[PDB]
Amino acid sequence: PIETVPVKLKPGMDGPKVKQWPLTEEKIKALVEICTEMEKEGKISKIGPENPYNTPVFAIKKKDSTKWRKLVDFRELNKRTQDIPHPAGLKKKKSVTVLDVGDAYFSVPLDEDFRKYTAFTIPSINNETPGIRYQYNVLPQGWKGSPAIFQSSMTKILEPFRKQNPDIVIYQYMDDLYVGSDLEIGQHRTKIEELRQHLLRWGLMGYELHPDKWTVQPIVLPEKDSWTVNDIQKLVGKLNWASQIYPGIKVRQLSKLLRGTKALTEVIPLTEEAELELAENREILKEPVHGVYYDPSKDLIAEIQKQGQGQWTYQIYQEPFKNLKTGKYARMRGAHTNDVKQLTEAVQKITTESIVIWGKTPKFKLPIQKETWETWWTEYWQATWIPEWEFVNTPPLVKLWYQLE
Amino acid sequence: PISPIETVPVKLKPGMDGPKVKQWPLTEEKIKALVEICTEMEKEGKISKIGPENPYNTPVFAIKKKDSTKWRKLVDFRELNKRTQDFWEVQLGIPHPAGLKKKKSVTVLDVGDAYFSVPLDEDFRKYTAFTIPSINNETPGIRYQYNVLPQGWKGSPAIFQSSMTKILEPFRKQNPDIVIYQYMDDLYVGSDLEIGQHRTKIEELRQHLLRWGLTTPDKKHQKEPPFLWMGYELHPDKWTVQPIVLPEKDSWTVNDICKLVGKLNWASQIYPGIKVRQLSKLLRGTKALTEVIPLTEEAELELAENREILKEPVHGVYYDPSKDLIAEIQKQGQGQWTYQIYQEPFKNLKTGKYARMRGAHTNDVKQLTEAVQKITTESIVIWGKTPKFKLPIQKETWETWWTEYWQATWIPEWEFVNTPPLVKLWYQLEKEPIVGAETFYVDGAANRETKLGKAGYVTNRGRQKVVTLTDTTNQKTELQAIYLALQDSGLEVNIVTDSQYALGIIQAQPDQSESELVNQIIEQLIKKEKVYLAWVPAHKGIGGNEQVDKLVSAGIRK
DNA sequence: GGATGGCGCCCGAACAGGGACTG
DNA sequence: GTCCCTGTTCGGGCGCCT
Ligand SMILES: [Mg+2]
Repeated sequence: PIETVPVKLKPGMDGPKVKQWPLTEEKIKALVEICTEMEKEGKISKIGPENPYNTPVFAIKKKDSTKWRKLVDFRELNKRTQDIPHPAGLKKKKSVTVLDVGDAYFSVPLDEDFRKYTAFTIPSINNETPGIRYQYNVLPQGWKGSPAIFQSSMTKILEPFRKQNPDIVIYQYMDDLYVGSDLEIGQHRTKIEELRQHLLRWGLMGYELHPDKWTVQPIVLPEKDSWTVNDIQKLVGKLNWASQIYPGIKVRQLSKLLRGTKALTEVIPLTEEAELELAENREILKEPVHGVYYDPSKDLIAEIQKQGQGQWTYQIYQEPFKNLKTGKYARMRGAHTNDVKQLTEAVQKITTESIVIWGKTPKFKLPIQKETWETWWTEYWQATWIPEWEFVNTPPLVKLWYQLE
Repeated sequence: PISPIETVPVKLKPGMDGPKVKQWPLTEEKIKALVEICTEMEKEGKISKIGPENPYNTPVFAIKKKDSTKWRKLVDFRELNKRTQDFWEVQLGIPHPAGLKKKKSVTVLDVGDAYFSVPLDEDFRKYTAFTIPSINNETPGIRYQYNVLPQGWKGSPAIFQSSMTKILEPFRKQNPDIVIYQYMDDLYVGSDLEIGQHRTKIEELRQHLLRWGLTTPDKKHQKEPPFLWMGYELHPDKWTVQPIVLPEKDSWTVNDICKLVGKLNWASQIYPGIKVRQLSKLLRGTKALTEVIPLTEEAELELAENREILKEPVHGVYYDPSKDLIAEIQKQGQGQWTYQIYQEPFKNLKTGKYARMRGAHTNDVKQLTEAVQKITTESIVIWGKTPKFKLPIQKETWETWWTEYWQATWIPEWEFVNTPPLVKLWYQLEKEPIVGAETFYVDGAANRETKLGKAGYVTNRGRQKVVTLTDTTNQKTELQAIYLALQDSGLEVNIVTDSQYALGIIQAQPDQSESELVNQIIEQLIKKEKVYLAWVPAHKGIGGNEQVDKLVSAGIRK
């Protein structure tokens, strides 16, 4: 029907060759049911082993619904795919709803010479059957080029709704449409349903955001009426590290209290110049980090520190000690706490903020073993995008720097 | 015959050309067996005679089959494989009998002449050229080319397995409740039908495959239990592995140990208690397969207790999805673990072991978490779900570990079982400084050029000590200083170090390490009643980190 | 003796990432 | 920049199944 648009790879980059990881039974049954309905409608086609490219695939079951959503880990293909202002007002609306408009990508076909790179393999339980491979015929969901090729047709659809509602910011990223407004709770949902009906006239979610409540977690210092040598030693080391971020932090008068070879439990009375030095340092940590400018041509790095008791701290930056945001993320403090389940929820909220504030996914440094993460992270995922990550063994020093009392 | 299925388009790598290798001499016995195969395949259209218009050639050779009577025609396509395109293998794993569900009727039949019944891409057949001699001076050598899949080509396994799935697709779509386990040309067929109605469905499968040029000879058509399938024996209600015969030399070499460990790993799937740590330790640093190595005393002891396990009867059962999956892990020493998966008590589905030594420093709780993950991933492949665990670790011991451990670690639904040796933490670092304990300020320093260093400490009670080191690093001196503080302190001690490298190792609470120095530190930490470890930034003048830094830097720095 | 593919195990080798160090 | 230490991935051998 509609003419195709040629899309090629980057210079000197072959297609993706990532092996499929084991899927559970209920996920394979859902993918088989989805792929058959996608094949009946010409969206995918069977291919053989002469296609040397492959991309993993799985499925997620949204909260309260008997419907599964096919997810293709296309971020290795996006890195190899050949390469609109970001709305600054989205992070200031009272409420923001995220719509899954990934179905709209099936109306546009895909470049014939590019289809071989979008291959995936459906495994079988207990290896009853060799892997059944497919490839895409239309714009795949979760691919970098899908919203770009569809950008022309997307603006045609949303234009009358954008004009009728000028106080509503609608930003698109991957298969998601972020809609924010200042309307009251109720009229906002009524306006979201207006868009859903307007989007169903052409062809063919969760949960509810509030960027007004996104606060930062600044570096805080302990407040005591009785200080020991250990308390001052831990404080001096924390300020010495914090001075890398805030150059105004000084530690001269606090260090002279520790002259000699003292016991850790010896109580040290704070002098006036030392007590004043601790007061000036608290005000410096309140000031924002000076000289930090968002570079779109570099990755967003996101570190996460497990603080225990359901507390999780994170920092977004591009250069060392040049943080763009330092926040925290707390959940339930029960006894049946799932660390992995809480960590995946953290990386989804952190990624969601990056897509809202800067319109890009961050690269996560995860404090978890590689084998532990890949075994259980797909069971708790709920987003249509997937950020890139690496695994690290953090020092327990950074854990104490962004700590909380 | 030949399958009327469409071929798979194959190309060479860009800029490459077909192979040109001359045939090596062959045994008279192999020449007489290769001609009868080729004269018959030439009639069936599976190979075609070529002339001087084909400049390519590739050697051939023949080996005996598992049937041990007939001959198998192989081709040394090592050169063509290097120049052929890349494939994506469709065989994602090996089926296991523990994942089979109980069926009312079972059939195991194979396809005859599997590869040679699947056509090869016409544009690629010229590269598969080979030459076969004969009785010299009485008839020269004939040159054929492959019209079907050759045995020795890189793409033959993937193309056959893919074409086999396309052929079985209409039968599976029509008979969705007939389970067909498909490994190469072997076909395990199960059904919930009466034996009379099941054998009818089998002929429908044989007629469907015959329609696609795949014959199922009666010689490989098993109809009664036990069924020989994938190296097992399938009885109506239980399965077992085919007999495993361990080698029994007296001058064990590397190649002999490599196949003894390989058979023990294969045996551990149903034989519980297999341990291969000491045997695998011998193979370190070797160079050749013929390199002889004498067994150690622990290796003789480990091999003996393994031989006793195999002289015992054992079997597995079949999977019942209406019940739970239960995995029970048992600990062995030196970082070895064994597990047993079952649904009913003492009716194992399968067993296994885990002994992968990860990390330079670790403890039992880390290794137990790693075994839980390997079993969970392995269970998702065989059964598609996660099992419930029975671990030999206290609830409090786990709650303590993931409380202090800075990394996210989680174990699925489990319960504690009292099967010693239990998994425990051999020591706990204090969270606050110890009152009444001597405060040690430790530090180490080393010179990069001369490899000389010094490790020592100063205490708040006036004591100080300095130890000189040779052939050391800056990290080792920091560890040597912490070991020196533990040696000369009481049962309760506070240590202050400036090395976040050494602090990070000790906080993880290891009980075993590749480093003997770290092992000596671990032994000291177990004997202590209370230990508190603080950290201060080095070269910042903090005391008494300054007094010890000036002491160890004297003579090796600045 | 002389082939290929899958999966498993174990090992040593070649990387990458972070921290500390010389003057 | 270099040296050190630790991590993961890769391919070698063996085991098992045209
Ligand atoms: Mg030091």
